[PDB]
Formats: sequence, structure tokens, C-alpha cells
Amino acid sequence: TEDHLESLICKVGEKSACSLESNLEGLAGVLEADLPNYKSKILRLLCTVARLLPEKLTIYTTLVGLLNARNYNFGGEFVEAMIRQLKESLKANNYNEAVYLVRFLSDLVNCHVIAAPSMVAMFENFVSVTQEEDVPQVRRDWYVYAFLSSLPWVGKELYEKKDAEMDRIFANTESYLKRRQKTHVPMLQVWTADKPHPQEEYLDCLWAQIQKLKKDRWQERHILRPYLAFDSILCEALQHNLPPFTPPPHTEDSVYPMPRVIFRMFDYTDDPEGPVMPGSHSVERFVIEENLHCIIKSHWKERKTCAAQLVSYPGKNKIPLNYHIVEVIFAELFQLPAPPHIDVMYTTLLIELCKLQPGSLPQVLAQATEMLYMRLDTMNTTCVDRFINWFSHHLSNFQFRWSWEDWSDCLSQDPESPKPKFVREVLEKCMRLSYHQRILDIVPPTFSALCPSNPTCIYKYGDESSNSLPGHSVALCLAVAFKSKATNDEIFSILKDVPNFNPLKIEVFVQTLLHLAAKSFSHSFSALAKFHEVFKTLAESDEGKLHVLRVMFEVWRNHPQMIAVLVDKMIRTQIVDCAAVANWIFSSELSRDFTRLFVWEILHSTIRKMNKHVLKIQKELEEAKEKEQIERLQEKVESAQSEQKNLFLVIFQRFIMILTEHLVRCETDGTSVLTPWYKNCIERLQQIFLQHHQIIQQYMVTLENLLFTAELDPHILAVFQQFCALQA
Amino acid sequence: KSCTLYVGNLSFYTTEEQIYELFSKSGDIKKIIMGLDKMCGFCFVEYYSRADAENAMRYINGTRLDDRIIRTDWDAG
Repeated sequence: TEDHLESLICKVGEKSACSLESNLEGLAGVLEADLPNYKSKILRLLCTVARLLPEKLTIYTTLVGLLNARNYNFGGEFVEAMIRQLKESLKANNYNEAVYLVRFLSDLVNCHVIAAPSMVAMFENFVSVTQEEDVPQVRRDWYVYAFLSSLPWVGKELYEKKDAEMDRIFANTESYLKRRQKTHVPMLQVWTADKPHPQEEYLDCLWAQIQKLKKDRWQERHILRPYLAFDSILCEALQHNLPPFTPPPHTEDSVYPMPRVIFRMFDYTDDPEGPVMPGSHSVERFVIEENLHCIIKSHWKERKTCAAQLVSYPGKNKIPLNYHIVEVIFAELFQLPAPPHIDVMYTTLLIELCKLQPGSLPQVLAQATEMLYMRLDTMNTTCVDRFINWFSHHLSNFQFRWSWEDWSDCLSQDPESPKPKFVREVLEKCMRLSYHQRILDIVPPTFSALCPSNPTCIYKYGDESSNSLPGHSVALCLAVAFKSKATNDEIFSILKDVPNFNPLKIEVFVQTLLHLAAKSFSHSFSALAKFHEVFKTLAESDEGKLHVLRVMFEVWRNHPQMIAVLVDKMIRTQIVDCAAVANWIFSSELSRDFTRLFVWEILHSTIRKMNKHVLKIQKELEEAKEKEQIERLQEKVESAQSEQKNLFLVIFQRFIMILTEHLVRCETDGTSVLTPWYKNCIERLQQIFLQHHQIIQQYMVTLENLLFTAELDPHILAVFQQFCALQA
Repeated sequence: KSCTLYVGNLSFYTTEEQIYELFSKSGDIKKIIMGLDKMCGFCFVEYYSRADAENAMRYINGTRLDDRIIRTDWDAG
């Protein structure tokens, strides 16, 4: 039975033969009748949809309103229980859910369940948080956000009842907003350009939207309010006063949301014949996007349902829904530091959407793609990688069909420029999901030079090599020996005939082994597995490990995907370690490929494996806590935690070193600092922070004391300062 | 518990490299085995973590590889 009511509450507002009003009133009557034996359950159930289905906010407040109208005491217990849940959500650092609870309490005012002065009082308290001393800006930010973002719903009523009080709250809010640090902004913007659309700090944007709403006398044109149909039933006589609410003090364990920048790509001129798009500074735009993001959050696991829910998103008036959907999806995908959900979901979601609205959505997506391409010049590198990975994957689902001619402007540009580079990287990704000649053929002849090279093996000692090369005879012996399926000892024996950690031994061995298993990943994998002993012996030192990577690259430089899987396999089987890979990434041999995606794909895959290894061992250790072992395993975790910390130390050190070298040389020569190479480098450093923020936060003291010091060149130090600002 | 998927409806020319590329979008792949012999248009994709296999089921399943709509399902039991 308790499961039945949960179903009625959760499904109300969905597809129905009856009107929403009918079902709400009907549901109200059903819930009332079960108050005697299910009150406590119904309370919890309603408190739950309030925190979990914010997209359905006004449907549920209306329900609570009707319920309260039937039973005043119950409403009092609900409001009481909502305040409890809010305190608790705030305690568990679920500031996201807390916002929805505040919004619910806010809209309840409109339903006359809660008296307006109660929310005015609560908001006075939220805003006083900005007056607290020595607390993180992100803390003050959140209370201000929770307040302002509630106003599209309850602004009008609060202003009607307590205009003077509200004005004071706004005065205090604005003064807080004017003194906020904006240090985090550059690290979170998808584009740095101001045109055509500034990427606005979220509170600055929201404040501007609220000012517009105020100027419009708190009237907005989008929010559906089912309660307006029950005006006879709902009335002020049914209001409750809230118990005092004091925002829990900031502690050590308090975790506040990072600040955000508003993704913005469309305006009314992009759909010049449709319903006028709500402007960037309208609360309609804010609410639409917030709800759309909430819908994705509720249905991300089910792409078909997710697409359906987005396409059926209702609103008081006509809006260019397809634009809002596509815009919100790219807002998520390009969100910094990370999308709310796994990247690949967005790709398949857009495909579901295209299938669902075949006559309208594809045009918009194609228009959006053109615009993203045309704005590449100042797009942050992290977002460009996602754009590249998205677009290539998307193309592979539509027979790799694209009008490349639209992008001919990239052809005459510096190949290092964002546009031609994006194109080359996209074509490289396409090839990985296809075949070389196939991709060579999808582009116009004018683009042929941007196509990836045939991923062929390069064998140093092949039928063309001069027998004068060092170890040439041994290489041959190894070759024939490998065919005869020799044993490790047999190979060892041959290698001993090499003069000089023996770099030549490594070279003739790796070149020969890799060349012979060059047919497939599987062959290369089993070859590495078979002669593991040889690798471990030849690459026992750090120099050895680096030289293996170096020779491997000399062999497979035309095949980045092979390099990636080889590095990964070598790490997993300990032929090399992550420190060696990090050193290899920043090596002179990789200098000409340093800005390419594959390098960063490997670096991050390497970091991720290190992180997961730490988590894995930590888990085993914890598991033994519940059960000479538990302690001995504790040594493995400290070593892993050390390897991990050291990985980051090295990566940051290398970045500091090469950026300093560039910065120094630009001053010396009086040349421009801002080159394509620099754009990549600094944004790649930024990306280390963004992708691994949670892990890096434990190294803050060390990083600040050893590497990102006050004397560090400001271009570099700013990145660390921007990162710190994410939680300051 | 299972972290492995059967993949079906693959084109005859689809390679392990292409499967690596596509399926890596949902997570890190431990092993790929082409064919139906774990020791025809089928292959096995094993992930290190269950969450990654679930995301392949959610987002890779039902999309294209060599213009063919592939199908995935758990290799369990």
C-alpha cells in the first residue's frame, strides 16, 4: 500500500485522459483519506518529490496546497517536515537538493500554504550569510543563489506583501555581489570572446535576470502554475508561519558547490522566424534551462525517456524548445570542470532527439554545429576536445556525411589555428571508427591534406635499412628468432651480443617485437605478454622505461591509437610506470606532437589508472578493517598515494618548466606570448586541475609551497589561483 | 557483477581497433575478443568496472559502427 501512494504521487501530472486540475484534486482527496494510517508516509513522500522532482515543482506545491486546504494541521506538519529536510540536506552537503526545497517553500507562498513574511524572513537570513566573517565565498554565494533563483516563482508575492523589506534585502544582496571575487571566471568560461555572447558568471547573470524581472513588476511568461486554477480553495486564511531558520554555521567539513559560468550560444536572431527567444537576461530563459537540466538529471540513464521528456517540456507560452534543448545539452557537455553526466550520453541523446523530431531538431543541431565551429578561436581546449569527440562520433552515426565546404575558411589558416586543427582532429577520430581510405574519401579534395596519415608501422631494420646501423645484425637475428617462436632466454641470449641499462638492446628488441606484432592490437598485446620478462629486465631502470616509450613512439608515431593502448598495457603490466609516461609526454621527441589530442588522451588515461589503483588498494585495506595483512596492505596504499601525488608533482613541474621557457623567450625576443602553442599549453595545464580537482585539492599545501609560489610568472600562477577560487 | 558484454550485428570488416575506439567512450576496456570464442558479427567487450559496462549498455548499444546498428547485452550467469 505504501508503494501505491508513492506511485500516485510520483505519476501525477503525467500523460492522462483527465485534466491536470482533475487529477490533482482527485489525488488530494485520496491522500486526505489515508492521513489517519499513512500521514507520516505521505509527508515523507511529498518531501521526497519536493527535493527530487524540481521540474514538477508547481504541480506538487499545488497538491500540498489542496491538501493543506483540506487539513490545516497536516500542512503545518508538512512545512515543519520541509524545514527539517532542508537542515538535513544542508548537513549532508546536498546544496543542490536544498535549493529545490527552498524553491518549494517559496512557491508554497503562492499556494497560500506559507505566509509571505515567513519567506521574507528566511531570505533575510540567507542574505545575512554574506555578512558572515571569514567564510568561503562559495558559501555566501550559495545562500544568495538559493534566494535569487526562487524569485521567478515567489518574487511577485513577496514584493506585494513586503516591498520595503525586500528592497533592503536586494540592497544588501547587490552590495555583496559588487565585492565578489571573479578570479574563477576565466577557468570556467567555454569561450573567452565577448562576442557574440559573453559567458557570464552565474550570479552576475542571475542578478541581471532578477533586475529585469523586477523592472517587469515581477511578471514572467513561462512558469505553469496549476494552483491559479484553485483560487477559490486556496486562500491566505490557510497560511502557516514558518519556524525560525538559521543557516547552519560553516564548519571544517562543509562542501559548497563550485561557482558556474552560464553557457550561452543562441539569441533571438538564430531563430528569426520563430517565437521570440527569451533573452539571456530574462528569468524565462533561466527557468527553461534550469528545468531542462533538471529533466536530464532525472532521466539521464534512459536516453529514449530523456529525449521524450525534453521534447514534451511544457510552458505557459510558445518558446523555441529545440534551440533550448540543444543549447542546454551543449551547456552540459562543455560545462567546466565537467559535465553533469558521462560525455557519451549527450551524443546518443542528441541522436534520440534527432529521431524524435526529425523534421525540426536536425536543422537546429546542424546550425549549432556551424556556430560552434565558427566560434572555435577562443573556445577552451578542454571543451574543444569534447566538441571533437562528440562531432566525430556523431558523424559516424550518419555515414560521416558533412558539408566540409562550409568550413573552407580553415584551409588558408595557420595549421596550428583552432579551426584547421579541430578539423584534422575530427578526421583523425573518424578514422578510428572507420578506415583510412574511407575517411580520405569523405572530404572534398581541398581538405585532403587535413586527413590523417595511414597508420603504418615504421621498422628501423626493415628491407631498406642499411646494415651499418648499430645492432643491425642482432635485430635480424631477433626477427628470425621471433618467428621461430623463441623463449625469453633465447631472446636474452641474442641480446647479449649488443655493446653499450642498454639503450641499443632496448631499441633492437622493441623495434623488432613491435614490428612483428604490428598486425593487430591483440598480437601486440600477446607479444608484450609473452616477452614480459625481457621488458622488465631491459626496462628495470627509469632510463630504460623512458627508452622503451621512446622506441615505441619511433615505431608507431603514425598510429596514435596504437600508442595509446600500448602505453596503457605497459602501465598495467608494469613495463613502465606513470612517472615514465609523464616524463615521456613532455619529452623533446613528442614536442612536434605536443598539441595533439592523443598526447593528452594518454596523459589523462595514465592519471586515471593511477587514481583508480589508489582507490582499489584503499578498498581492499578498508575491507580488511572489518575483518599482518590489514597493516601490510596499509603500506601498499601509502606507496600508491605517494606514486599518485608524485605523478601530479611531476606533471605540474613539467608544465611550469616549459611555460616558463616560453614566457622567458617571448620577453627576451619581444615576441607575442599568445601563440597557438601557448593557448594549448596553458589550457592543458588548466585541464589537469579541472579533470582531477577532487584529488588535487589534497595537495594544495604542497603545490603552493613547492611549485605555485608567489614568485611564479603570473600567467602560470593564475591557473593555480583560478583553481583555488573554485572553493574559496 | 558481470563487466562483460556480448556485442552483436557487427559488420564483417569491423576490427578490434574500431571496437576499442567506440566502446572506450563509456570507460576503460580490459579486454576485447572478436568472435564467439571466449578462449560472425559478434565480439566480447570486458570492462574493468561494472558502471562502465552499464554505460555501454545505455549509450553504445543501439548506435552505429560501420553504419550498422549494433546490439549489446550482458555476458553473465
